[PDB]
Amino acid sequence: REVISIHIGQAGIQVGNACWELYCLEHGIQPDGQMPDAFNTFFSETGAGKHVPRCIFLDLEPTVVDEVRTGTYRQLFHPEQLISGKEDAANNFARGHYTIGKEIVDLALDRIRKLADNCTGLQGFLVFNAVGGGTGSGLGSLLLERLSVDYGKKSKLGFTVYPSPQVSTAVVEPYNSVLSTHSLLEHTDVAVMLDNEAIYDICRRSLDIERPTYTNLNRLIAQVISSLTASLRFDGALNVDITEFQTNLVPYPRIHFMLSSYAPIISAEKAYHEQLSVAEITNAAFEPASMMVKCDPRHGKYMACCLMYRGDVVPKDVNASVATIKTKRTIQFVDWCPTGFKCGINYQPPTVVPGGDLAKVQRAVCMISNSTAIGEIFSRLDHKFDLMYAKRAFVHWYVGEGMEEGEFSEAREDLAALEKDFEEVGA
Amino acid sequence: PFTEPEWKIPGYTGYVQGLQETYKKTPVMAQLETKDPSPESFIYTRTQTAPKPSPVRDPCNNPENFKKPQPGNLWPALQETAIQASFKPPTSNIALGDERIIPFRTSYGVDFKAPFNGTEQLRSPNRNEDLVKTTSSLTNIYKSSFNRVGEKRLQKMISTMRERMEAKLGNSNNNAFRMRKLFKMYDNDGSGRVHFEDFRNMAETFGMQLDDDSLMALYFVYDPEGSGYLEYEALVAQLMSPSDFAFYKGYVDYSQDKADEARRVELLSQLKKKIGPVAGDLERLLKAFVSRHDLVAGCASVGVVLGDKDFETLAPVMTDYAAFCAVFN
Amino acid sequence: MREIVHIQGGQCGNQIGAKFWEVVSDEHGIDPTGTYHGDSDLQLERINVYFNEATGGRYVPRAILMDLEPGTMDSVRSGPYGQIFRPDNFVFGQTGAGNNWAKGHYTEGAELIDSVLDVVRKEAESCDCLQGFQVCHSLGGGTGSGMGTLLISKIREEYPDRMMLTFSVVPSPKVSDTVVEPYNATLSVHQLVENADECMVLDNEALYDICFRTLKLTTPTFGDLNHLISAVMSGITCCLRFPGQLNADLRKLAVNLIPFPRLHFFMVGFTPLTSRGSQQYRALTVPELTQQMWDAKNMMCAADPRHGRYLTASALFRGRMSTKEVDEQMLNVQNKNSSYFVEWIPNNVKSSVCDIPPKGLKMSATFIGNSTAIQEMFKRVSEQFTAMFRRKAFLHWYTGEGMDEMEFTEAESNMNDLVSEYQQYQ
Amino acid sequence: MREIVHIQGGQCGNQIGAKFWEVVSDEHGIDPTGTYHGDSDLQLERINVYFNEATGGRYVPRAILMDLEPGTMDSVRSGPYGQIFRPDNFVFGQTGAGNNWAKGHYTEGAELIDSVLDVVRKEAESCDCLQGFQVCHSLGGGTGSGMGTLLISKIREEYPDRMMLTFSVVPSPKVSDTVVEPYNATLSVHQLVENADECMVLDNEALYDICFRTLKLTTPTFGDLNHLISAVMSGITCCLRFPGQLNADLRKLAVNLIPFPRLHFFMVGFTPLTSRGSQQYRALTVPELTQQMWDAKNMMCAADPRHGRYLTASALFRGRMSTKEVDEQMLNVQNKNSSYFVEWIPNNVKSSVCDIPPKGLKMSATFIGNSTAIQEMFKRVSEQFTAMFRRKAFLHWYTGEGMDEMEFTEAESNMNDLVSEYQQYQ
Amino acid sequence: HYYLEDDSVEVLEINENNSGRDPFPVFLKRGPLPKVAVKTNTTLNPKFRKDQCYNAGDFRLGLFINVLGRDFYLHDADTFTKQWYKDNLGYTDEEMSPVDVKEPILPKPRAAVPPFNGYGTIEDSLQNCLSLVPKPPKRDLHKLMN
Ligand SMILES: Nc1nc2c(ncn2[C@@H]2O[C@H](COP(=O)(O)OP(=O)(O)OP(=O)(O)O)[C@@H](O)[C@H]2O)c(=O)[nH]1
Ligand SMILES: Nc1nc2c(ncn2[C@@H]2O[C@H](COP(=O)(O)OP(=O)(O)O)[C@@H](O)[C@H]2O)c(=O)[nH]1
Ligand SMILES: Nc1nc2c(ncn2[C@@H]2O[C@H](COP(=O)(O)OP(=O)(O)O)[C@@H](O)[C@H]2O)c(=O)[nH]1
Ligand SMILES: [Mg+2]
Repeated sequence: REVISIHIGQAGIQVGNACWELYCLEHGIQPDGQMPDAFNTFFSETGAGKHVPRCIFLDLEPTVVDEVRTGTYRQLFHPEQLISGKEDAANNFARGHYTIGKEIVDLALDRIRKLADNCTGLQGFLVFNAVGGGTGSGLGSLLLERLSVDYGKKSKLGFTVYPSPQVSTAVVEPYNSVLSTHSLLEHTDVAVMLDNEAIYDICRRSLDIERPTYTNLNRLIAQVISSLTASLRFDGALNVDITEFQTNLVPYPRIHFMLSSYAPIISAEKAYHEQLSVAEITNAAFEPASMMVKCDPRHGKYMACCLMYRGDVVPKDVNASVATIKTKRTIQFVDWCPTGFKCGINYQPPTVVPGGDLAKVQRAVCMISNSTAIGEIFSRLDHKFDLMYAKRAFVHWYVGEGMEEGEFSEAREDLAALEKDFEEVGA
Repeated sequence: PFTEPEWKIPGYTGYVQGLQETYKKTPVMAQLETKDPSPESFIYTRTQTAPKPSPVRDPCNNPENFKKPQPGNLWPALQETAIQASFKPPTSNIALGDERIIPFRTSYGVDFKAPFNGTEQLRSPNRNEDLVKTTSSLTNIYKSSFNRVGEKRLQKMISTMRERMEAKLGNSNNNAFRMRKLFKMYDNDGSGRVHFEDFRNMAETFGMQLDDDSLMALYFVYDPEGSGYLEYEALVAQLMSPSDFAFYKGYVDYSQDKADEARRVELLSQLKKKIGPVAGDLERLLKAFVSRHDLVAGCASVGVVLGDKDFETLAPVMTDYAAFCAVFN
Repeated sequence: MREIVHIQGGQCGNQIGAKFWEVVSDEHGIDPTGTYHGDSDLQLERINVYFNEATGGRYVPRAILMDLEPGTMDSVRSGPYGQIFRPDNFVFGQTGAGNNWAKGHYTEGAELIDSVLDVVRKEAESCDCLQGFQVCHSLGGGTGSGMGTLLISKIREEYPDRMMLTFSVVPSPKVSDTVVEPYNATLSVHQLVENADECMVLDNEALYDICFRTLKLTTPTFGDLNHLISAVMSGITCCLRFPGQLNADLRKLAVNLIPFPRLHFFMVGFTPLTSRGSQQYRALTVPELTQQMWDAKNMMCAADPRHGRYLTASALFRGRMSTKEVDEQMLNVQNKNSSYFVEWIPNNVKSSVCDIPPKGLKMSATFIGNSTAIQEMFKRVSEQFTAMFRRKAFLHWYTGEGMDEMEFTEAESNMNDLVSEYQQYQ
Repeated sequence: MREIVHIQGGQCGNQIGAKFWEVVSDEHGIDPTGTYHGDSDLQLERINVYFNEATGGRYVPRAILMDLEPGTMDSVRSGPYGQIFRPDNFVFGQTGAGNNWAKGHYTEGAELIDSVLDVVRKEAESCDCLQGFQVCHSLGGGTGSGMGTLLISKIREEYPDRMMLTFSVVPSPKVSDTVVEPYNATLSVHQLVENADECMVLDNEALYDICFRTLKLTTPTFGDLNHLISAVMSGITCCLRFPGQLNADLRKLAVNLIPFPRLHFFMVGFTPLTSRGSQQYRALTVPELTQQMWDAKNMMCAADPRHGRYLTASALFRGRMSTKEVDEQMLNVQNKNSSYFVEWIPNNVKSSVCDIPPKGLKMSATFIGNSTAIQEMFKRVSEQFTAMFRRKAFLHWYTGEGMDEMEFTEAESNMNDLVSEYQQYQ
Repeated sequence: HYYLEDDSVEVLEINENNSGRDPFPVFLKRGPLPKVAVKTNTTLNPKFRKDQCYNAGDFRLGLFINVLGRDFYLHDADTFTKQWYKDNLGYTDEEMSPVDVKEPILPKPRAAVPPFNGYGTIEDSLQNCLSLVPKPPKRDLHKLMN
């Protein structure tokens, strides 16, 4: 029961680089490629004493990939699963979606197909991309497009690094974000936001890191990924495969935008003193101060929730905790769905990455929720996009790449349509 | 755990010496960074690194600064040369930081170290664990392996590996980096020794595909001891072309000084050629006589011309007629 | 991999080219004899951008020095790192223009730029995938401005798909070296506004005031000015030469800083810059860098941005850093002084990080600001050009060579429409 | 956490600061070369209050030097503990005022204040949580009175929500240092009562008898007077840097000290003071330390505190003591001479106890007096003003640079009323 | 400066042209050097007796002076000082000899002249690498005519 991971852009590679490091650490795989059956979903067993991942990095700049190639995990990722072009897209959906894609995407497509074919019980695809940068956004949408027309029936779970509301690293981020979402809407099955200010404050607040960097974020992201794929990876009292996410969280073909939260986010100094029970960690996974997305579900209404539990969890207590959450009216549900919970339990408690900050824990909870704060988020993005578009800025870049204002107009109205959709479903 | 009074609470607002230099690290691990630092961090290099000397920027080396300058003659008649010394363009020396900072510590290299004490060994898939069981008389294993392979086969192996290394770096302006990917890059303790499974691994990263029996033959040749370490500087010189071997070496001296010493060795070798055959009678004549002016008479009488340019080349050799004719022998 | 070909024009271009190749030889650890002397292997993987291997570990630069007078060539081969340049790259005439843009653009070009085009084309196709071209020259002198300008025209007409950086020194009225600074500045800028991709304005006024105030040197020579702009150029090419947490190539910087094809004039600053007597007393922290960077007295142009507005901005951070304090400082400088930015674009600031600081330094930053305060500089040049053209001073040494008056008129119209559009976006 | 900014203006205020940073840098245990050499860790706990680690442990004091004549910039940097002040923090004029309040507040104040406003403001954002400000300057000088009080007015406008501590020397009738004392004294007082939150006035005649009669020094040079003042100033901020049973920060002082916004002119006192001839013949106990506090010969102001009343006061103790002994010692002195305290207030005196006595002792205190006998000072200076003002003597130096008589008329108006309200309550 | 009048010490800092240092005339005030660590009293700046302070007999031209923690290595002296030491402290001529605080600087590599390509003659070929603009070689017409 295997899943094939794909990572796009400067972000995608780094997330995968931390994600795969965690995977090798969990299954007990030395960075040389082998140990000193649960790994079957990630590490194909070639020959003898070898474990190669069903992963692909793809990028237009050769810097970060070559770094990966010559780093510590040189023997692990074999040199053909890491696609690297010759020049980046440089924060431009158009250069990414039409010029450079037409030479990179075919090789990526012909490579994943033989990876899928060597796999046997493929469960789906798991994509991590960044829509803020050109390399991810444009080429990512292009890859998903070719992915859909090829297979279609297989699931595609998409974890995307949107722009943060106030703090930003780029300028043409709104253009690239909207140009990505106009196709991200109809191609991705379940979308999940991973904003960056959200995690900055979380790491600052909980793990009291004064001056963090992306790697702390990448490690927390990888922790999220492992905690939600644990069900496929290990055995539990009540597991759920990836086909269950969309079944229990996607009530409509175009309403798929999940919010992620984790608990407990506790460093070693606070771990010794904090009594960690399933109650408070289930409570903590509901605060707006503990979400991977900069939003406020207070202003919104939950649509459906999914709770993954790892570690020593008796199903009596998780049942008790979901019941007291349901009774507490600080959060309010939709009426379109009275019983809006899905649960999943796995025995394997999380692992500790030497060089991380999260102490070893008995139990952990990962919450995935659907709401309307996402529709609030998209509009807040839309406002400032039009602020810039009204003056026809930076558009000479895009029309020079070869595109036209028509795609701009269609993306603006598609966001508007999604806006009206989310407002309506909220009632 | 860290329970001593020196380690502080995470919610600590008091001052800690050197906490504005830490990053991406928890407070207690940050307090560990300041007191017992790792080599990678700046707190380590500010305390336990020797200072690099930039002697050209030192004001002490200029001796005219100790005294105030005193006036000399500036009369046009009371002069000896009519060309004042031309002012040299002053060198662009602006100090921007301490020279101790070795800046080459990439983020990935710090975040993604081999996260255990035994994983940086990086073994190969195909390896003979019996050979790492330090079995007795490794030299016998070398001798047996070499007698099983035959010497003519290693010549074929080095030749075909020469063909492969020649075939690898086709054309790029980064071909030297891949050449260093053989041994010197993934290497610490720059003493050029390589163990056998590490050698097999670095070989298979490039595509040599050596079986252990052929591998231990190379070691009987290039390491006739029980040490089991290889000096790759002697080895890769045969695989590489001499024009590109310098790229792998990294540093070759093209100095005018080294050229002049190569000139000096050539002159002394030519003069050794000159006095060589006639050295046998010169010592008998010199003992039959020592001054340099007398040496001219001896050397000219025996048959070799000896001049001023000969004495300047021989000045570094001697000052002894005995050791003189001996080094000529 | 991604390839940068360097071009230096005129006496100034030669000198700043020498210092730039000096600091590049330093940061890649190659000796003054052309052999590697470094220790870490991070340096060998990205020397392809600036050096070509020849024989026995001899990396020679991919540069073209261009001039008309042999004195500059003697100055090049006199100093250190002067014997690492290939003699075929010293394309060089014999006569000398002498502050005449017409001699710089019609007469001596006809016999020089042909050979220059030959050597740059051979040097273009010697490598595979260009990133673009980098040019450093003057606008007041003749043999650098016009010749390099015609070269800029010819390369843009052959290869439009490559990037183009222009570090040009503009005159200031107090540090007023030549008389015909306007006659050659306007004609150069009138050409590069259609040819050049983006430009980085330099001048000696702000730089002198920086060495006085912030560096406290009593008698700084041009060489120290060259070393500062040399640090600037290394800071702008640092991304392609070293890995990091968030890379930003030259195309990335252009697309994040140029919102309109005629709005391509930036302002440049550099940090940290403190006297060596004051090196010991201050800390090295992100706000400590940011406060020096956003200050008005640190720009390398004679234009106070507080008299104008910013369109866009960019910051390149070198050294192991904390991205959180990077972008929170950027957010704070963007929020506190909110009146000094444009309104219809949120998030005007691009930021990047490479994990390698320059040698001897711990943590640095390079700033590129597209502001509208540059129109004050062009206005200052326009009024003087009008002042002269009102009654036709010095004109005949131009019209007697092939130029005519409508060249001046179209130059004045271009600059005036440019300063009006800059004032409009303010 | 809380951070103090120290400002040294004038000739007087400058030298005292040099003596201040000696006794402070001594307690926290940093040595004249800038390296920390304390033993305990109760010293590093609050080193940020007065210093910043720069790099290499070189702790630099957070203080601004400010003057107009190059003489003091030597006599500060040269003296011991002179190699720690940041060479950037030597913002500095060029001409010198010379006892003229006009030149120090209207002519040079035009081109120097924004220069000294630069570094001060900068240093404000350098630290995280400003505790307040703290200035040392004269009231009879030119630069200390002009450029000091001018900065005082300016900084209150930028930071209204911070404290203000002014350590000021005041003139004395017999020991007349300058001839225009009553001018520059009045013109600063009319400036201080609106901006300065609490003014700790000092003098010299009251310190000479302290050095001569208690300390029994025969040659009481300025190195001794400035040492006493350096002791009191450090005693004020005791509780910000060390633990204690009953802490009292800067504002906790002002709330118990200022009943009306304009009655805020304190007198200060320090204990225990004995010559080294009789150090070991006396006992050091709270019963004994106190009778040295409430003595009249032990104030640092030439105003016999018996010629008025005490509105309020405060006693800051240091070293391990028994609070019950403090509170009853402060009680008996409040009851036995009850005719010296004001009747419409209970608990005239606040006591506070830190937990670390100063280096060189084992138990110390510091007396701070908001008594109304301080009006006898302003009487002397005000009535002198009318004596000169009736004759307009020395006026044309003042009205020779922009000032007008009307300002002088208000100094009378302002002074005469605040000596009224003092007198209203006695 | 050691003032024989008051046995006080004054350390003047000398400045180099285009140094990174702000000009400050004096480096240490004219007060007698402590030479020892004294338990300071907060009230009274310490009174230092002559025995505690440094003396002219302590400077020995090769010793280290603990000036407030800084350890200055004195390495020379003026003619009057040398004469005074010989006159009054009975020093020998050799003690007064200045010690050299000098450190060498190494030259730059300055790559050699290339070995010749076997096409021209040595002399006509050397010019191409010697200079940029090639000059024809020079002959000994002095010996030719003679
Ligand atoms: N959380 C997190 N965000 C990242 C990481 N790496 C990059 N990003 C985000 O990615 C955005 C920039 O996009 P990039 O991935 O660097 O660029 P790109 O998508 O490859 O497109 P180009 O730059 O044009 O090549 C920044 O705003 C970062 O916030 C990461 O490792 N973790
Ligand atoms: N910063 C800097 N400016 C220079 C240098 N050399 C010349 N300049 C400037 O260049 C201008 C004159 O350039 P010029 O030599 O006439 O250019 P050319 O005649 O075309 O080769 C003057 O304004 C100088 O200030 C240098 O080494 N550094
Ligand atoms: N206690 C004390 N007072 C001083 C010192 N130096 C100067 N003064 C006083 O300062 C007053 C003169 O200040 P002045 O030089 O005019 O200040 P400025 O000219 O404005 O900088 C005199 O009344 C002195 O008593 C000192 O070191 N200690
Ligand atoms: Mg990218």
